[PDB]
Amino acid sequence: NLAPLPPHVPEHLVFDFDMYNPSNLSAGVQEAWAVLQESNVPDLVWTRCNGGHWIATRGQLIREAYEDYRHFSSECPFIPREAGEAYDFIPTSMDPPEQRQFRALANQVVGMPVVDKLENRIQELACSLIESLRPQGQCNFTEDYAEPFPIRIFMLLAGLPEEDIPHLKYLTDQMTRPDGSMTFAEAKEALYDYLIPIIEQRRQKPGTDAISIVANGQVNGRPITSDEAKRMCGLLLVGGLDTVVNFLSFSMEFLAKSPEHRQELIERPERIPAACEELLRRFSLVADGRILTSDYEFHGVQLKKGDQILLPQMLSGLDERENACPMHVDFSRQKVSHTTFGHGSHLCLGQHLARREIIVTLKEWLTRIPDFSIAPGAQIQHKSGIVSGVQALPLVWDPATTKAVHH
Ligand code: HEM
Ligand SMILES: CN1CCC[C@H]1c1cccnc1
Repeated sequence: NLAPLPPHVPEHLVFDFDMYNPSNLSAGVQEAWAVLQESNVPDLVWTRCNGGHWIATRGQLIREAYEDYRHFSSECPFIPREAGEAYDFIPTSMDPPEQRQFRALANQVVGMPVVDKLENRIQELACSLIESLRPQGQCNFTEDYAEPFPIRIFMLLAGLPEEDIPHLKYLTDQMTRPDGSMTFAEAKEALYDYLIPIIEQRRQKPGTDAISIVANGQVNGRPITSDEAKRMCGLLLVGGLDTVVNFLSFSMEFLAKSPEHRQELIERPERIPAACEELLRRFSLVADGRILTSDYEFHGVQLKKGDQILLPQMLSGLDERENACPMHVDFSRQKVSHTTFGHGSHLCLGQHLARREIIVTLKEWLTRIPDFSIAPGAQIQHKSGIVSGVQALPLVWDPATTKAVHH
């Protein structure tokens, strides 16, 4: 339930929002979070849920905090406190200047140069999976394409066997949307338990895979340690198994419900890149934060050292003060403003990979299965957390309105 209100918190700023189970969940997860942006709600509130923490509700506040790493540290970035304290991935748990040197190494394994070179494999996997579903006239998108498409692409890049997916997928999910069976510390340790032996073997006999590159990597001229490699690989694992996987579902759910918007992409293919950005704004899904390094007055609100503050990446683009008709999806929107990949020194390094996976999915799906919809009488349930997602997305279509395209 609720944590007792801290001495310095003003009662008029209390809004008991629960990030792991928002009250307006059934209306759609983004909609649930948007309640924090209704006219009467202040720019900075305090919730007594999940141990108690502040919550910036507007893009201006969210962008500011992420830029100011001196007052807002990434050292304890998760809600609840025990999870944030136990979180030590690299570079996500570091603040500049220390974290800077580690980004370059991560770029070597997931940056644009590597992505460009994966294009053919990404398109090939997308086409086989899709053509595999096309004649069926149905599927549950989360298990049939959303999880397998991005996860296998990553498992390949990392040199990790596909049979290890169910175990790793379960562990990463306990870190973002815990079902209660595991604490954040335990899931993290089980992940390190999986990676440790592998990093040791990759340093003994290195291959060309992502993990061999990081384990035998160098940061600012010095060699990376075994502990630092483990901390970087864990972050990469969560990225391949719990980011794009959830995003693809929100996107396909929307496309399933808007024969209009998909028709726009079928008729005008060149706007798919632009559509991707708009969908990334409308269906933003990440929400982590920072911890106060000292007593600080921020926009008239007294914050005390150690207070945690959620800065939902998903909220910036949904803010009416950033985009005029927020809940409306407009592919032709002139200034698609958002912070879906973060803001400040920690801007997502996997975004280039993310965009190619989204863009290839939209093009290869619409090209083969242009007509489709939500299964008869099904009500789509969303799930909330550090990374929001979709519980199940069953789709249906008439096979006769599809077409097999050779890749
Ligand atoms: C739709 C997909 C994705 C979204 C929305 C997303 C979002 C984010 C966000 C919000 C951050 C910064 C968090 C913070 O400031 O604390 C971030 C960091 C990061 N992301 Fe992603 N990401 C996505 C996909 C991926 C993928 C696929 C990979 C890699 C396989 C990846 C690798 C990274 C890395 C390395 C960082 C750390 C950067 C740093 O801390 O300096 N991400 N991502
Ligand atoms: C799931 N995480 C929570 C905060 C950042 C996010 C993440 C992890 C790995 C790659 N990109 C984003």
